[PDB]
Amino acid sequence: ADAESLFREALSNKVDELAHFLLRKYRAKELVTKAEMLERVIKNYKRCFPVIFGKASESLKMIFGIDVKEVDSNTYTLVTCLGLSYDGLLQIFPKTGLLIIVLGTIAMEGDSASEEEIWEELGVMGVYDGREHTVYGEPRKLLTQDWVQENYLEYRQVPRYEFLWGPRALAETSYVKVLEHVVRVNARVRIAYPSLREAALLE
Amino acid sequence: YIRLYDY
Repeated sequence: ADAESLFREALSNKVDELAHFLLRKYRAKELVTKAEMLERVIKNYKRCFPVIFGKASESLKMIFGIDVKEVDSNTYTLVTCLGLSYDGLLQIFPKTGLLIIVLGTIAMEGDSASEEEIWEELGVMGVYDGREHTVYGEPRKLLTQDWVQENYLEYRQVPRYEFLWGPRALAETSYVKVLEHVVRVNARVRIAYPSLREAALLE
Repeated sequence: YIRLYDY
């Protein structure tokens, strides 16, 4: 009921309304300009663009592995992170960012990571064997079936189970390119929502 | 929660 309390609910909802807008833009393979997002998403809170865009771009790079690339002006185009070819749209929710998360988890346990170690990373993010996550789908089936035939992963016995990078994963990115995407994002500038006094000062 | 990049 409080105004500043209803403010961050409006910002948090414009973050999820811009993100779900850009996903509609990436699926159509169009270009996005700053004028479009102002007029057709955050028409009311335009001067908040550096923070709703910054918190939506960051909510794409890491959730769906989609990168907002400014062509440089004020024009942006949507591509996949580390330049992969798979997203999972066959056009709702890209599964690229979860792939890139699984890859970097093996990249840190060495050549191969145990099935146990993989699930434990996936369990902390709300994705559980035998539970259809809404955005990602069934995890066990998508990890095993989907990414084995796509040649992104390997799944073999003990000599327990384990995961290794596949031929297509090594062809489109590297251990060093993933481990630096993890470092660049772990060292990002963290955006904080503005108060009402702050947001009004910028005018 | 993703414990790769803390977000």
